[PDB]
Amino acid sequence: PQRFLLPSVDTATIWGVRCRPGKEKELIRKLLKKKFNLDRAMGKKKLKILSIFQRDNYTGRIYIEAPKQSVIEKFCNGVPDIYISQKLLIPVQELPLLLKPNKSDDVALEEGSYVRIKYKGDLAMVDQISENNLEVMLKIVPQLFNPTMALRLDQANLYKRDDRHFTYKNDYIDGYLYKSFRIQHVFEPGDHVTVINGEHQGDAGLVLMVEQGQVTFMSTQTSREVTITANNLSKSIDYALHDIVELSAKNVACIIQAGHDIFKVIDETGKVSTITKGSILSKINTARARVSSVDANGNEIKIGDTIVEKVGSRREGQVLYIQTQQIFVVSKKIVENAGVFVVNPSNVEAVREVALGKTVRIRSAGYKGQLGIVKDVNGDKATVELHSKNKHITIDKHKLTYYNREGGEGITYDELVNRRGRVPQA
Amino acid sequence: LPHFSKDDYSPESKGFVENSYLRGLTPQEFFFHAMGGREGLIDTAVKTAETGYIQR
Amino acid sequence: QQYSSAPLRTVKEVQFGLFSPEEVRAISVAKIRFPETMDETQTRAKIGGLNDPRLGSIDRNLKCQTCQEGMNECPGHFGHIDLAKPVFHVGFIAKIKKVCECVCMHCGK
Amino acid sequence: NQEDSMIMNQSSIDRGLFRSLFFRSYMDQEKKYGMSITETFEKPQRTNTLRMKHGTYDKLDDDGLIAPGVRVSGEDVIIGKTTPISSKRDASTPLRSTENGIVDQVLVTTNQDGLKFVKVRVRTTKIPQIGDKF
Amino acid sequence: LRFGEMERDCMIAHGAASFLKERLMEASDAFRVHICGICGLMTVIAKLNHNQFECKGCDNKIDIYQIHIPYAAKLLFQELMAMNITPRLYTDRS
Amino acid sequence: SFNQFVDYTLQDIICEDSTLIISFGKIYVTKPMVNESDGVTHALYPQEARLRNLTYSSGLFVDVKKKVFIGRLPIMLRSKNCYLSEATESDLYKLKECPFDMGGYFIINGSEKVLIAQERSAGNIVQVFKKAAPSPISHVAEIRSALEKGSRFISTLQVKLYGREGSSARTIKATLPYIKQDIPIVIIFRALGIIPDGEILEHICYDVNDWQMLEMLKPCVEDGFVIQDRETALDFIGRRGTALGIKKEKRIQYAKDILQKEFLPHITQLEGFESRKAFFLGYMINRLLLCALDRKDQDDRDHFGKKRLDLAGPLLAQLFKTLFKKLTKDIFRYMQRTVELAINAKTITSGLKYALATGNWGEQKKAMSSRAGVSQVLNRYTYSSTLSHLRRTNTPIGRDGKLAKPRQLHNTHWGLVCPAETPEGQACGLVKNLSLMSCISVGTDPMPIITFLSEWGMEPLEDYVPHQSPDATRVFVNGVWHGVHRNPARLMETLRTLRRKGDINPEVSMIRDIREKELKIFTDAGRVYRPL
Amino acid sequence: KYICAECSSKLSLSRTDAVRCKDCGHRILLKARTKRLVQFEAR
Amino acid sequence: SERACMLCGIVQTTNEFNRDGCPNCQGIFEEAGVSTMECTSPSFEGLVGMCKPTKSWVAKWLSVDHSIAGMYAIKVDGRLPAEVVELLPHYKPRDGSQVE
Amino acid sequence: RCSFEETVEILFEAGASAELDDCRGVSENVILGQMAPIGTGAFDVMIDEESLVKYM
Amino acid sequence: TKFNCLFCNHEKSVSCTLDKKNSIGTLSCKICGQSFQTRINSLSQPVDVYSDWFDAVEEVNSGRG
Amino acid sequence: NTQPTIRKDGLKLVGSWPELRVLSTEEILNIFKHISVKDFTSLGFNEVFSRPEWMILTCLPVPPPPVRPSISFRGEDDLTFKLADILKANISLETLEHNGAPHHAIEEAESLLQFHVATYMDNDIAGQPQALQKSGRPVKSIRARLKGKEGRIRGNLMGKRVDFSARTVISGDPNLELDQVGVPKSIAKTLTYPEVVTPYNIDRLTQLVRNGPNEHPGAKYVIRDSGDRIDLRYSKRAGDIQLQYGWKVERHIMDNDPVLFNRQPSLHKMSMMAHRVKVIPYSTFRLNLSVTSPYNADFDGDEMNLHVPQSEETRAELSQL
Amino acid sequence: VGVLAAQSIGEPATQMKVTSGVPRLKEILNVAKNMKTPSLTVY
Ligand SMILES: [Mg+2]
Ligand SMILES: [Zn+2]
Ligand SMILES: [Zn+2]
Ligand SMILES: [Zn+2]
Ligand SMILES: [Zn+2]
Ligand SMILES: [Zn+2]
Repeated sequence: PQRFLLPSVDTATIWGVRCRPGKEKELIRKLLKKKFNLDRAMGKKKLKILSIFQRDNYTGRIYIEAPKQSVIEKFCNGVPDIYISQKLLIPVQELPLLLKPNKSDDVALEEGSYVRIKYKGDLAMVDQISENNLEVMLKIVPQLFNPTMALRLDQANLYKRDDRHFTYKNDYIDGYLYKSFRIQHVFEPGDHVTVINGEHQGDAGLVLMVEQGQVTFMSTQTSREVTITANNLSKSIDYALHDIVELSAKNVACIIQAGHDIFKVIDETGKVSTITKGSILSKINTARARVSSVDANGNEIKIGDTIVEKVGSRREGQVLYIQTQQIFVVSKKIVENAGVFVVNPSNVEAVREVALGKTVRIRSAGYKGQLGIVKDVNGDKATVELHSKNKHITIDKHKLTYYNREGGEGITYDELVNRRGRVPQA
Repeated sequence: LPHFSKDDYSPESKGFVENSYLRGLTPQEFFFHAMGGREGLIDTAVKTAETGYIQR
Repeated sequence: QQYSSAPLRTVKEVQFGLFSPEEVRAISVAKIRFPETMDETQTRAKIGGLNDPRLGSIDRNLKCQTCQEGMNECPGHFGHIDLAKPVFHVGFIAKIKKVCECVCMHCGK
Repeated sequence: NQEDSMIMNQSSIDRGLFRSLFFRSYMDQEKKYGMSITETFEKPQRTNTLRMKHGTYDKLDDDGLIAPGVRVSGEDVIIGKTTPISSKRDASTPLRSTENGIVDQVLVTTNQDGLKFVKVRVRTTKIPQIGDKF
Repeated sequence: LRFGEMERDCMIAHGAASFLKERLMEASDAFRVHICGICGLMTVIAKLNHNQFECKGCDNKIDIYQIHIPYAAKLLFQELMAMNITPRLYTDRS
Repeated sequence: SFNQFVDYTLQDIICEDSTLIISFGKIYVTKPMVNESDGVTHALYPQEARLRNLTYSSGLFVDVKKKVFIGRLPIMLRSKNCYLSEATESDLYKLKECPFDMGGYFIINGSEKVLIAQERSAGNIVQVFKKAAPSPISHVAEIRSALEKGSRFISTLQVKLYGREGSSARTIKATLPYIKQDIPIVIIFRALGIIPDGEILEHICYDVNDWQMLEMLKPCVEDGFVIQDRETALDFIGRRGTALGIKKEKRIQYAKDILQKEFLPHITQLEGFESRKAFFLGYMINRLLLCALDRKDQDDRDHFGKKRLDLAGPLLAQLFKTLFKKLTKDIFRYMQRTVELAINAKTITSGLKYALATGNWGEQKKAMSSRAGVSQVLNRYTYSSTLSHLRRTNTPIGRDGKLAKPRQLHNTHWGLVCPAETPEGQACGLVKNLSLMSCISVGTDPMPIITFLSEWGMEPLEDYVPHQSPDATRVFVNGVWHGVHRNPARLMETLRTLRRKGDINPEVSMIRDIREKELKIFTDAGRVYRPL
Repeated sequence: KYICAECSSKLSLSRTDAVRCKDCGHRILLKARTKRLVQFEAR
Repeated sequence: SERACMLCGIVQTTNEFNRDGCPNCQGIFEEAGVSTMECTSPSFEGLVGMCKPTKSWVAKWLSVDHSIAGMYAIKVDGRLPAEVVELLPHYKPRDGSQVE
Repeated sequence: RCSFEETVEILFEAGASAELDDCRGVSENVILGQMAPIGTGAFDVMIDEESLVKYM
Repeated sequence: TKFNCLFCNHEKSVSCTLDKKNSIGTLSCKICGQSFQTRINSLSQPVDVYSDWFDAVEEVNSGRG
Repeated sequence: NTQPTIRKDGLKLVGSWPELRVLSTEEILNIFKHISVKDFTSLGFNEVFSRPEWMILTCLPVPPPPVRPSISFRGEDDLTFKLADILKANISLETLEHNGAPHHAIEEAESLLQFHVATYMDNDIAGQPQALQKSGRPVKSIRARLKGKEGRIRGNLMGKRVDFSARTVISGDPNLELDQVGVPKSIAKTLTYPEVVTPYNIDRLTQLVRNGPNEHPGAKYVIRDSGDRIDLRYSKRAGDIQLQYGWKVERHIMDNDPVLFNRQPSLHKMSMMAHRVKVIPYSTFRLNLSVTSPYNADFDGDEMNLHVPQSEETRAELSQL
Repeated sequence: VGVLAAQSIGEPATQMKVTSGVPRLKEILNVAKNMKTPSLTVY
């Protein structure tokens, strides 16, 4: 039947007219109403307009099927948001594809398929599709539904239909929610190769054997042969590093080679071992770690301090983390183990203010007896802003008397240090 | 000015001021001096920008 | 800011030649195909799209995958767009017109 | 007093000559970003709060607004506002860094939509100095 | 404060090149960028922690030089690259 | 200005668009009030609005028939719709209002905004200006015709003399509105109805003794001799700007309507008497010829006689008109949808608030040519500063440029603009402050003046017979040549006596020029006047 | 803890409470000066 | 809400369908023993204002040549009831399935 | 020339012509943030290894 | 020299030539080949010739010559 | 083949042979590709670094996040929105091409893509509409970002903001030397010089560190050899820090410290000159009476700028040049 | 030398029948194909 519907010049003649985008539907409705009114009013003399339509994907334009351009110009004259001058003739060969329905981007829904709801952004599984192809049943994660919590909280709205079927606020099965949604709402040996896809993505190596589409390559990172599909390899033309990992409650290691799921780490004992991502309990924050040790000379050493070994190669490097009995030091002059080595602290050498926030009065100065508010203390000196003067002055705290938030008695710097920090009684 | 009849080319009607600041200025002389000052200010405002652009 | 082993020396000349599409593809590590600048829940940047982690670090506390650096010490990277249909350059529109007028419309001579 | 400059008597300056009062008003609102979510005027307690400016929150009372007669300088918070986030992020209005003075008045009312609104006027006494222009 | 063009040319007249360099590279935004010796493009992958230098555009391993320039310079270079204009920074005269 | 606006202009705007295919009888304004959410409406005072940052506006009630709250109009302080106006010193103190405060501003979101007077070129007046030698044109006479009652629109009609001195082509062409191609005045006169060439010359030139004007116009009539029929002239006028139409079919009527409305809309809007347009065009051509011959001095734009200072009154009237038109369109669309009330009041209130907030004086925020700066935050550094700001005037000319002539204050500023008070810098010469004894005309109905002139002995312009009337003084009211009078002295004396006695509003300005023998009467608002 | 602009009467209201004066409909609800000691100098 | 028929593509408000149903397919729906709502869908793409279905090539392309002038949908999502399909051997879904 | 009023047009022209810049101008060095060949920066300062020994 | 035509209903297919020396306006279409001639004046324009041609066509169609 | 008279109207040019038609972009690209080395070499296009085909952009580089900072009031900049719109247009065009190409809407989509690309590279196009951002402001393009005063060329390269500097009013002072300029104590404390620790002045630097940032004759930071900066006010153990050779301390400017003084209208060369700092207990700069003439100073609220050198080279150059 | 010359030529202009002053300097610096007040002197 469609073979006989091919458009022809003498049968099909559609002109495209530019219009303000987005107003396609409203403009089409208005034009149709105007055509009906003209037909009802004029009578026998009717404008030769066969159809007026538009395409959603083609915004800013409408299409009118008329035998002559003048008819379209007269019909569209005086219609706002339509540029009659900006019009073009649609060639016959282009007419079919213009009316061809657009291929919906939604893939054919199948039972068990995974989709995204347009629970916005939550993965869903297609369980059943209605016979009318208008609604689809989707299984989603509500966290999994907990019957115990529902019973404890809102037992009034909770019902049990089966051993694994619960209804809450009008259907949960196996801890997942089933809900109905509208469809519209849903190589040669020795060649250098690199993994672009797969579990070993990012790995690089040298091919050794190829057979039945499977390429085996020796990888420098692992120093072992790995066989991967050819399509997943690309021929290349020839936790992060230094992070601290708590292997166990008493084991701390430093990473020397940070991979995707495989990490090479040197432990406090200096042994270097390869482990998986799951073997790491958590990452220790060096900046937030308040750990300090004592060197041979007795000078305190903290994270980041540069130290030099007294014995051995006298390696110089910055301390990354401090262990109870060992210290990890990274050196830029050493390439072995990424420049990270574990050394004993004894074998290396390095290269709460009560006044704050309380009103005070000065005793021995040029501003004695003047109320002031303490801002900060730099050590042995307290910075105070005067109430009557827009200036901050540094004065020794010992010669200042503290007062209560609201009046109260004056106390020197001998009770707060001795007695528990508390404002006096008004 | 409206205080002068048509075809009055006398100095007092042509912007001339015959009184120093010490004695004072008549309203016509004051208006003429104000016009001169406005002209000077506008000239300075335009010329400073022109000179800056030329220097650039 | 950070120790670098590259030799230090000031620039002495700067060529201003055009940037070839082939060079764009070669240097463009990542690809942009998702108009959305952020993924679902507005937590992670869209993969292979605008503000992709490969190009740079959208926010602090996250290190760019390409360079393992955050806001600082991260120059940035560019992405290549297919652009199947060629587009005239506004700056070179006059140059394009002059070249077309200077060469044959069929033999390109 | 060269170049049209002037010399002013220090004794007169400190005795009540050309002294000035400067009033600066800061306004704060609990504009709602999303229904059922609104700002709260309360003194931050550092619990479940990520953003905390250098402004001293001790001056803030239980209501979260400094009463008249409270010394404020630098970045001291004048109005204590926290916006819940879904626990909350501090949104206080710190005092102007380059200006300081004594808070003069504080008033609380309701906006056209009924949201809580606060207006704090701070008064400062400025005395003539060498750099001041007359 | 802003270091205006008039002040810039006045200092140029004074001949204090060192002062201008310090003002526009030390007292202002300062950045260090890596450029290859063949392609001369800032798009160079340089892992300082791993000390690994490689540029995807050109098949080179160790041809990278570091240059100290203001952040505005690299921003302008990137903007020009967006316009298909590539400032090829070279450390030698041809 | 604000009082007269709220009293008359609001009602006039309502009545102009009252008809719809529905009808609005009257508009009522109540005292300021605040409609707080989850509360009861109550009287609102300026102090309360400032403290609570509320909008000091009064609701508008309009009756609709086959009252509806259409929005809130901001109320200026010390107006006739504010409590403080009907309050004594003790009452003002009880309301926490300073007696010295002069009001004259709008309280929007607590902020006090004052609208600066905007200077514009006076309409309904012909201004003749020379052209630069490179341009072929020699002299151009332009008139900015616009309705003085309602439906205001700009009609800039320009007539240009092509050819410089010695060009041997002394032709005059008038740029009819919506007609890009300039047409000779002869064709326009033929279309109007003055077909005979002698009649056209008599209308153009009053005194036949002056042969220089006839000699200069000879090329004009020579080139216009081709047209001799009204229909041909209308067709030729309609030739340009074709929109897929038939000149002989429903286009002659279109051209006739354009000539009736577009050509000199201010003088009239009816086809009963179209000779007034011909007489006005003849007067314009006579002025242009006099300027070209150098017997008449070139017009100056700086003169305040040709300039009008629109205050908050006209600006608020335009903003209203626009918002009311938008609301009428919206309600019409709603009625069309309801094939088988619901007035969005916010459309007007929010629009006015935006206009008085950011200063963008435009129909909508989307427009980038709103000419920001109309509304400015009132300066209260000192009382004198506030007084100066309240009485400040602004010029629409851009603050940029290096043309000193407009910046300089003309001699006409005597007694109207302070010679000394003016900002220093880019704004110098553009922002002006009026003198102490300076007032802006609020406008009045000219119809009583026209009726009095007609009854007193002013001959109709239709009966004007210049050839048999060598001496006659033209009477102009709001730039309309109503007619001529034979005894100008007696009429002028009677008008002055009536104005002094108080029968006629003193704001009207009457000027008699013996040299030109012309009488001009001005009643439009925005005119600066002083007492003497 | 609070006073009325017109009534000038103490309210001592707490959180989650109306900010409108109980005696009158005015709701300026000014606050009294802090009880903390304050000192000023003539300098 | 506006729904487009899955058989003829006519677009109308749900109230019209509930009151009068489809003006062009009421008889077919009654014969099939199904309600109008089940034979109409709310999801549609594109709007076509047909004025002369008999003399319009677009109507022939959309198989609405015999239908009356009005609003129609180029593409309508969903499937008609099996009874309707059985009564229409030459039925062609408007969802684009048979437009390969 | 880019630093002048014409900013992007000159860049487009250079890109079309692939112009080469020797960076001997003041603007080039200023943009690059390097000591321009101006006065102090015109020359360079080196070290004499033979005079150092005798000066020590 | 580009204007619409009525016989072939083709836009910009009409060209008008004005010989002021002979005062003749000739309108010709490049598609249907229709040619028309009229009297013109020094102030004539192609729009005038088009209007005259349209009026002549209307008169011929009406049969009121 | 004859050469048509190519016109320049809109984004897409039109050529006339006469019949006017829009020249296909693909045809122009093919013609550019067919150009031999000698042709465009003579035209002026360097083959090594340029080609006529390269002018027709077939790929638009995506600026990295630094080129498009996020406001995060996230609050992506207008350039990001323009890039997203361009990507959406390209995706729609690709879908239309893969879902049947009517060739009518294809032209409209291509024109829209060209307009979006042109606006992104140049928002302001003469004789063409300007793209409007979602908000009430025109979309900002790279060409607009490089236009003049506000442009990076003249806004961030020719003239850029300075860290170490101060600006304030100037007052006359007959009791100051010609080359000596008064400096407020507060400005002196805020402004600092990174003096390197040396044995010659080790004791003085240690005393300054002990004084602390609050005391004017002191310092606020002590840069270690590793380069990390430690704040003195935040650290309560400032007095326990022992200075070592090779370190740098940000010491407050002292007397006889050269610093440049300038006024914003630097009309002539002598508008920016070095002066010796003299700390005074007032909030106004003080300079010699004579130096007003070269600066054109008037003391009527005139504000001037002081720049403190931050290196030995800069200090020597300012003192000598 | 160039910058010193530019400053020395610009400073007098800022300090400051036949056109003279800033307009004359601007005309001289520009090509000035058209002369506002052209003049010629013959001895
Ligand atoms: Mg001064
Ligand atoms: Zn990165
Ligand atoms: Zn060829
Ligand atoms: Zn490279
Ligand atoms: Zn009360
Ligand atoms: Zn034809």
